[PDB]
Amino acid sequence: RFLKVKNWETDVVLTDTLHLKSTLETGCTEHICMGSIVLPTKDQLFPLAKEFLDQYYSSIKRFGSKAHMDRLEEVNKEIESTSTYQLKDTELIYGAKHAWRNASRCVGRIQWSKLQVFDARDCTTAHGMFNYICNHVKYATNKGNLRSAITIFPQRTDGKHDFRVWNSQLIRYAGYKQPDGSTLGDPANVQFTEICIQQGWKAPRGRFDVLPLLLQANGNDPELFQIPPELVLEVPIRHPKFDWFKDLGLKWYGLPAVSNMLLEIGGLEFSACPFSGWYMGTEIGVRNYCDNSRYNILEEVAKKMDLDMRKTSSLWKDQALVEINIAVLYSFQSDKVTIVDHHSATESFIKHMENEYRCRGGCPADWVWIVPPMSGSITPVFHQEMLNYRLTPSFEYQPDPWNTHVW
Amino acid sequence: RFLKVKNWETDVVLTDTLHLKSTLETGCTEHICMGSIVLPVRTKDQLFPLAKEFLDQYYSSIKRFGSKAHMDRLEEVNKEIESTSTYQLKDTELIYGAKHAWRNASRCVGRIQWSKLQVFDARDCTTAHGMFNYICNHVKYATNKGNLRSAITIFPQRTDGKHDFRVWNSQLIRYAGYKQPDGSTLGDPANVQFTEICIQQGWKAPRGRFDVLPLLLQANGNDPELFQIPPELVLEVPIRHPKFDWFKDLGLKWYGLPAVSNMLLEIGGLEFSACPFSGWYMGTEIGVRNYCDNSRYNILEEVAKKMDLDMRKTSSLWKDQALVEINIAVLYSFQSDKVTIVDHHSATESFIKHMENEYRCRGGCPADWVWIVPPMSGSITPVFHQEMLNYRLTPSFEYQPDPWNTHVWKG
Ligand code: HEM
Ligand code: HEM
Ligand SMILES: Cc1cc(N)nc(CCc2cncc(CCc3cc(C)cc(N)n3)c2)c1
Ligand SMILES: Cc1cc(N)nc(CCc2cncc(CCc3cc(C)cc(N)n3)c2)c1
Ligand SMILES: C[C@H](O)[C@H](O)[C@H]1CNc2nc(N)[nH]c(=O)c2N1
Ligand SMILES: C[C@H](O)[C@H](O)[C@H]1CNc2nc(N)[nH]c(=O)c2N1
Ligand SMILES: [Cl-]
Ligand SMILES: [Cl-]
Ligand SMILES: [Cl-]
Ligand SMILES: [Cl-]
Ligand SMILES: [Zn+2]
Ligand SMILES: [Zn+2]
Ligand SMILES: [Zn+2]
Repeated sequence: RFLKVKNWETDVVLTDTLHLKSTLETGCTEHICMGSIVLPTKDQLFPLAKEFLDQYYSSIKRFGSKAHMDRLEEVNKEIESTSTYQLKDTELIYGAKHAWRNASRCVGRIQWSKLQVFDARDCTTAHGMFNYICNHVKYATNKGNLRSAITIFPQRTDGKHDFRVWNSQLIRYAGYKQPDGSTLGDPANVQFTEICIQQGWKAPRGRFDVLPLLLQANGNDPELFQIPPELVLEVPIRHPKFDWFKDLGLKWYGLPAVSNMLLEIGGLEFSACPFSGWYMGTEIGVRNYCDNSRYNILEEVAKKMDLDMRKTSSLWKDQALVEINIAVLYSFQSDKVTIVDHHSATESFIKHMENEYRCRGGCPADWVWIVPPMSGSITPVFHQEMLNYRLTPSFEYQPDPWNTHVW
Repeated sequence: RFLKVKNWETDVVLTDTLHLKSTLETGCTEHICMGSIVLPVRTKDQLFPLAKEFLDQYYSSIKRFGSKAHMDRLEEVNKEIESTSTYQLKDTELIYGAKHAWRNASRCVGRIQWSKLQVFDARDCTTAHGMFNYICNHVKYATNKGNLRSAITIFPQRTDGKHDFRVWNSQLIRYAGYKQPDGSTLGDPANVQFTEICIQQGWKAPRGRFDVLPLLLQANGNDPELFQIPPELVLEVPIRHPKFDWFKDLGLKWYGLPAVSNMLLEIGGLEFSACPFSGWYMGTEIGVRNYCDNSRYNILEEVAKKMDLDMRKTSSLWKDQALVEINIAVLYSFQSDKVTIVDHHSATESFIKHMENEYRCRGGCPADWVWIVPPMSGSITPVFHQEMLNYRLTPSFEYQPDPWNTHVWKG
């Protein structure tokens, strides 16, 4: 009921009490751990609202106050009357900051309280959404000195008037199946690209084509918009010692902006809530560039490097991996675009985790996602026991809208 | 019920039914996942059910379920339990049991090899001197002059818990660690406490960087005794690098035989508290963990210094660069000396093949992703993108506390 986590490198032991406030299910049982699985009415709404408002009023040290009770009654009356309720601006900002605070898969949470929240609950059309998103993109990008932000569109009502950004991220590259059988561009985005084409997008059919936004307002059919090219900060990739590296023709965008998740605050559901921070280098250099099902460049790089690729035990893959990741960081740094390396990011997270244990009684964390996808054990998170559990407010997975939507 | 796992690189989806045979608990609940927590005297009543479950599994495996021999064996074991409170495994059941504990070991990436285990039955052993002899034979057999062979030696099972056989070493072969008065450590910091015990017990420590520890062996609940493994039986590999000539002057070496000696083997409810087992190394165990952990030999700085990497900022990835070179050195040195070793790409590729085979033929393969994914270059191995289900099957290997914490000293 009170739980210990140990760091096996430093022998430091921390006590988690926060997990007692956990709410949703993990997918694990006493018989089986699903720790590595990626995806494991009025009546229910009021308890959800109360749980949230209690934590809000507690955070501003006015728990059990008249303003606390009065707000609880107000929301209760509004739910009884309208079947939903509206968050105060202050509650919206608090909720969004805490959904990030509670994101157990995010290594970057030391930043959680600095989030800029853009209230877009007055948005009514896909054109309005496009405007709000361009403004987010420009604010967050900030000419390369990136600032974390979320833009929050109107909440779900009857679930047939949902706001959705159909893209997985605000900025991502198109993927295309070739007559060859190969894939051009990013294979992760093949399905989305075809939907864009079928909705009328004129595709350049290149390796790095920024996708258009496909925006859905008020449950209407989604519309296409091109983000002003000048708002999309991109970085050409070069290496500080290998001059041939630039000839691979690689680039990536500076702004990681997740746009397919659902923000739940106080039982209310924000189905369009694009949010952004800045990259950890491995996300580009390890995942985006080296996953077999992504740009899959390891072979080409190793070849240019003149490595012995006859045997796995020469560690040619591992050598090329490091060099690709060196180049990502170098390129971002030279262009003054915010980026963090995995050593720095994980050190920061351990510091954050100790803060959270000390001031909050715990910090839900998913080791499988927190440990970087390269050089795991030489980062301080590897030896850190973590407890994974679900707190609200939260960011949740949601199905792709093209399965859900009826045209 | 059917449970699905997906591979996110290939989209291949497997279905697990084996989890239905799971019994022991995980540490997890619907409210908390303890997937990254390292650690999350029986009655007759509890014992016969464990026995029956085991023997039903054994007899099914040999295509003799419900046969006269199956029923006769159940009857024989039942009667043995009622009159003696325990029972003895037949040699065939022991072999099967030990093989299955390995097959069921969810943290083991090397399980493709599970059916090839050499089982040494040491259940006739009575003294620490007897244990020493058995352990030397195991070492010599498993080493096989570098052509390593997997093996387990099984000492008498627990009776009342007052007469346990224990190997006090964590591994049969490991290097001493010495805490200096200035707070630094000589040799391996993982073994400081056990080294101190050995010394207190009368070991004359050479006090160098790579001193093979003596065996500390407890037979039949008696106080443990010290023995030195004959040095000619301890195969070691000097570490050098194929291109960097100065790497040898770091003075590094490692032993070839990884042999876990502190775990408990449970078969059919019986508890084998001394069951040392060995295979061969995956290179990253030495190159990543043993050499580069900050609380182990911690060599990353010295190596990167010698490579003249820019060490003023972590974002040059100097640590990652030195890490790869060290791991290249380990594999190169082992291969050059013809001592069995497996790289993490080969080992993980083999594991995924093993795993898919297990799903097909067995209905599943319990696996602990946290341990299976190698400690460097995680996502460029095929296990990273593989969903896994972790659950506990018996026969099994289990953690047991270090014996100096529990031992009642005779004097
Ligand atoms: C400011 C710098 C940030 C850094 C360096 C960072 C880092 C990361 C990384 C490395 C991941 C896992 C990457 C992957 O596996 O795809 C992740 C996941 C995540 N982060 Fe962050 N993050 C940052 C900001 C944010 C912000 C601003 C939010 C929300 C306001 C957020 C919420 C999340 C969520 C919900 C996940 C899991 C997403 C999923 O399941 O797909 N993070 N973060
Ligand atoms: C034959 C070659 C083998 C290879 C390459 C191999 C590989 C490994 C590795 C890399 C680990 C994780 C250990 C760590 O990182 O400290 C491990 C764990 C383990 N293996 Fe193996 N293994 C092999 C053979 C065996 C054998 C013969 C057995 C028993 C008969 C065994 C049973 C186990 C168990 C029980 C664990 C978990 C240990 C713990 O929790 O401390 N393995 N294996
Ligand atoms: C099936 C599935 C489930 C799930 N929960 N998430 C995903 C998307 C995983 C994913 C892939 N690439 C990128 C991201 C974003 C990671 C990310 C997000 C932010 C805000 C900052 C930052 N530095 N990095 C997330 C897929
Ligand atoms: C606290 C704790 C718990 C636990 N379950 N295991 C340990 C020890 C883990 C451990 C540490 N170093 C080494 C090993 C050996 C793993 C190993 C075993 C075998 C047989 C072959 C092979 N290649 N590798 C295991 C510690
Ligand atoms: C806290 C964390 O679970 C712990 O450090 C684990 C992680 N994965 C591991 N994996 C292996 N193979 N060996 C280990 O010792 C560990 N340590
Ligand atoms: C199957 C496995 O859980 C899956 O590949 C996960 C592993 N860890 C990850 N960790 C991060 N940060 N991002 C990911 O996409 C994944 N994928
Ligand atoms: Cl990845
Ligand atoms: Cl991935
Ligand atoms: Cl390690
Ligand atoms: Cl470790
Ligand atoms: Zn779990
Ligand atoms: Zn990946
Ligand atoms: Zn380690």
